Amino acid sequence: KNKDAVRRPQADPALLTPRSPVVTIMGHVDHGKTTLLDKFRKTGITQHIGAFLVSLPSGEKITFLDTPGHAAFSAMRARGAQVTDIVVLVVAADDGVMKQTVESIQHAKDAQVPIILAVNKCDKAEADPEKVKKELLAYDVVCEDYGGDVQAVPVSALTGDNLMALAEATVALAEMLELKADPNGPVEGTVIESFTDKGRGLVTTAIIQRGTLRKGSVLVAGKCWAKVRLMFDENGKTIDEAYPSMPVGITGWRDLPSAGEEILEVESEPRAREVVDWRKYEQEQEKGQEDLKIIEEKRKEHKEAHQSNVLSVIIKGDVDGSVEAILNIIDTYDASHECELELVHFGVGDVSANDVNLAETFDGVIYGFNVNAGNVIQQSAAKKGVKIKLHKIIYRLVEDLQEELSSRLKTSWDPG
Amino acid sequence: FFVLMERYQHYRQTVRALRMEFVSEVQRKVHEARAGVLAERKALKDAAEHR
Amino acid sequence: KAYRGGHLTIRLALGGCTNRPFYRIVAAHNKCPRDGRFVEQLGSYDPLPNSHGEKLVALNLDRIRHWIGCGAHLSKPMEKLLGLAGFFPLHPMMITNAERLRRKRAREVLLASQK
Amino acid sequence: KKVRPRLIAELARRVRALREQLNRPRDSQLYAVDYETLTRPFSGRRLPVRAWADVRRESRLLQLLGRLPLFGLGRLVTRKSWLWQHDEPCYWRLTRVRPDYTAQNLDHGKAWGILTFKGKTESEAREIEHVMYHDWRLVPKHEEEAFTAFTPAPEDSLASVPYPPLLRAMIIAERQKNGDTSTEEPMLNVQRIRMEPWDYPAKQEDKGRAKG
RNA sequence: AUAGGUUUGGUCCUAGCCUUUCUAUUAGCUCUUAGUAAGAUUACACAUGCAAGCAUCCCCGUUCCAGUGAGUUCACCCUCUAAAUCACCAGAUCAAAAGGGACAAGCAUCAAGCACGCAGCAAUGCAGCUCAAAACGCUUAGCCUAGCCACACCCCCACGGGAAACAGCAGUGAUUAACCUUUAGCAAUAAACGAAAGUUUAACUAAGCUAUACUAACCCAGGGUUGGUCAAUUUCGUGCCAGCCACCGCGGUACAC
Ligand SMILES: Nc1nc2c(ncn2[C@@H]2O[C@H](COP(=O)(O)OP(=O)(O)OP(=O)(O)O)[C@@H](O)[C@H]2O)c(=O)[nH]1
Ligand SMILES: [Mg+2]
Ligand SMILES: [Mg+2]
Ligand SMILES: [Mg+2]
Ligand SMILES: [Mg+2]
Ligand SMILES: [Mg+2]
Ligand SMILES: [Mg+2]
Ligand SMILES: [Mg+2]
Ligand SMILES: [Mg+2]
Ligand SMILES: [Mg+2]
Ligand SMILES: [Mg+2]
Repeated sequence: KNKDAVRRPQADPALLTPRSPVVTIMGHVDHGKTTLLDKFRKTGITQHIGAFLVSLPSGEKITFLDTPGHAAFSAMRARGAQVTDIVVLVVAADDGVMKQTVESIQHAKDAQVPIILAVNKCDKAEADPEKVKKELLAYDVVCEDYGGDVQAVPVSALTGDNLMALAEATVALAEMLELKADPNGPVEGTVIESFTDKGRGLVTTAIIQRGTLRKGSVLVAGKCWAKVRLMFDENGKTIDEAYPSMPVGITGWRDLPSAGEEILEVESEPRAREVVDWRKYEQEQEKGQEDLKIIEEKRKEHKEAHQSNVLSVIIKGDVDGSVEAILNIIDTYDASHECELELVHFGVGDVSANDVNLAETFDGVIYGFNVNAGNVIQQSAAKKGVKIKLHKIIYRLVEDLQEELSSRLKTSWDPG
Repeated sequence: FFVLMERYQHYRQTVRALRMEFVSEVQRKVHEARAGVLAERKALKDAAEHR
Repeated sequence: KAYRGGHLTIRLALGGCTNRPFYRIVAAHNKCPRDGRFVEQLGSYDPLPNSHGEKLVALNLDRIRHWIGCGAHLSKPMEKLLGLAGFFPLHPMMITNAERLRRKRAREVLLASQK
Repeated sequence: KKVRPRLIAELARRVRALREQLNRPRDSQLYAVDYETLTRPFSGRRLPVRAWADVRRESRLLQLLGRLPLFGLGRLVTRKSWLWQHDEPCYWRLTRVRPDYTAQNLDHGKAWGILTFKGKTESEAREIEHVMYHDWRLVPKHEEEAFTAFTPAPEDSLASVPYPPLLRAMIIAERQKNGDTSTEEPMLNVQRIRMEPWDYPAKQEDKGRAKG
């Protein structure tokens, strides 16, 4: 019997009510997206997709999703594009249209989200917004300058010039889009990030899309369920409600949902547990079919018959998105012939005795991305010969991983 | 408030009188069981029987 | 557990199950837990009306008197139970609560008559 | 059975005893009041709501006795609460005084006197309680005769009270069982019991003191 | 135990092992309702919120309740006698410190302990005391459950130091096979406070979650097993392979997969 909880059918026109817009600031590394966000909020590498509910001088409220620009966080950029409904791409005319700029453009095309170009660093010399628009013409972003629909705004995030025009354009495009959602009924949303706080347990920063979330609701997402225990803002102050298009951190998660997973409100805890059991059973059936094919191959082989340079790595991250990014970087390994890379265990949270034990068992190395390892863990690692490597930057960690691969050998694997 | 004050005064007086009487009765019972005519008679009878 | 200070008190220890209260009148050290160690069980009290519309109270009057003599205090519910039993005078708060109830019902009746 | 001796326990116990003894706070510190916030700065604990008016508008016993020779020794001192709550003369004789000399104005201390509560004088002198309380007033030398001239009330009080119903029934039944057929009503003597009014001063000698 | 299966070519005896019974924890598969009972694996680390006030000022309480089981013959009996209650005293109740007796498990491949005794007012003198009827020593364990003992982050203690304390309630990270709400009210009982109306209380009460259990219902049953011990197999497929078994054992063209 199918017990899955599915998204409610599209909202009725009468039930629809105006809601705020969701804007993602995409772009390639160090094009001032962070500076623009800081200026808009009135407050050097981005590594987390951050949701902020900003209030404009007009009194409107807009949810900004600041995404990393580094090539590694393609998953983060894709998730931001999918969840958002407007993409305020930021491009530095001095640098010009780049690979990640085109990647963001393609993600916007997939998501079917209106794109607004913001020329950053327009104050600096050699800034050529006209050339930027020309180049975008090839990538199909036809700016209104060259007989198009895309609005291009010259700005200088550092000097805060024309940001008022950018905000006005964003508000106008939002009004044109006419975004609305049902504020009542079971809640629906998407997980923007998930992590483990030593105080608050498993937390998920999500963005509501329908209904209103409140303490005591039962949510289900992926193979996870929760009884909403604490809803908090970016600054942690508790909020009694989370209307559609509101970024909220939700505690009370029994299991840590995967980033980007859909969150749906169900009637009760037993119903949520039934849904989770059904989803786990579905995953089990899929994996069982795969294993059945493999086992049938092996058994045919057996019936007919009857007739080293290896690096084991544990990955520990501060957030599930970070862990996934490191996992993708690892999977981009291609030089298995000269040295093999094996991923013993990946997880979110500070280096734990279990991680140390796995490292000892497999002669592995623990790579902690934005995580700590208490003195007890350090002493145990020294005692057992494990090596812990705590890195705060993705490319620094990747460099260290490459160095270890070469030590095992330089490594032919180029992360790209 | 005044009526309740008076009631409590009288009630506590009566209860203290009762508690005095019960204390006296307890003291008299222990005094008797310890050094009364019956107890001393039993002790003397036991001693004489033993002899 | 060596308790500093304290003093014997004749009080009600709540036994029974949920939604089903029942009390054991126990002369216990005041600092001891409510349902814990007790010097002596001086009676019992079933606050729920039985098949005959009665709240059975049993008071081991002899031992109650002995403990009052030996210097035990009385919790307010126990004092009110004894007052109802007539072993003690009616408690001033029982009397005052009766009068408050009389006045409350009088107000209710007056308003019902007016409306 | 013999346990390893706990030397540090005794050491710390004696050290703490000595520190408490040598650093015991002075009355000037214990009984200091913040009239603006109505808190005792030493402990920082507010005073009960009902006492705010008296604290703001009344003076302490040693506060009055600081403006008298021999600190008012031999004078009669009354209390505002007593004056309000009674009609009979209420006052202490104030035989002895020992002020809090460290006090800036010598308005804290420790007094001894003979109480006259409701016009009944005690047969000895004892310490004054609630000295630190703010409800106090001085009986002027003149008008003292008018204040302290009291006419005793008749002492006709119920000598006996009826027993509680059930106790009376049990007593009568026990008597009849014993054999007596006397019909005299059982009664409960109340003369041995004297109901002191709830505001009669207690023994400041046994009353404890706040620590530091 | 009302016993059963198993040594062997076979019998008898001895003997271990396992089965049958009853609980509890965890796991797989599955599950409708209601009432009640019980509910971290860890003396590892803790975000957050609350958990002690009362009261005409002083005093009193926060030393209680609540918690955990690290440690562990401080619990029980007697002698004496503190503190506390009996409005003051009275002796009565309660119960410390002290003294006497009793007091878990295994290891003797722990057999010697090394001052562990006595007398004297003192000076000092004698050289003694415990032990194969288990001294001394190591390891393990909370116990004798109306409850009791012990601990309160560690240094046995806690002046001092290490350091910044949930073994209070809710909750969390780590850890484990083990995983309850970041509820409501002091209406009831208990405690603190007050002369009292009353105030406070994550004690407690009433709820929340969990087939862990008991009860009751259900007009929607799953789990396990079917060679023997042990209730119960039809046809196929495989063919000493896949696989199954608590013990004996089965599978080489199968009532055991
Ligand atoms: N001159 C100039 N510099 C700017 C302007 N806006 C931003 N910047 C700077 O350009 C850089 C932009 O990089 P960020 O936005 O901080 O980071 P990022 O884009 O995520 O890049 P990575 O985090 O390294 O992937 C920073 O040094 C900004 O301070 C601007 O208008 N003018
Ligand atoms: Mg940036
Ligand atoms: Mg089960
Ligand atoms: Mg233990
Ligand atoms: Mg050996
Ligand atoms: Mg702790
Ligand atoms: Mg300690
Ligand atoms: Mg807790
Ligand atoms: Mg946890
Ligand atoms: Mg369990
Ligand atoms: Mg066959």
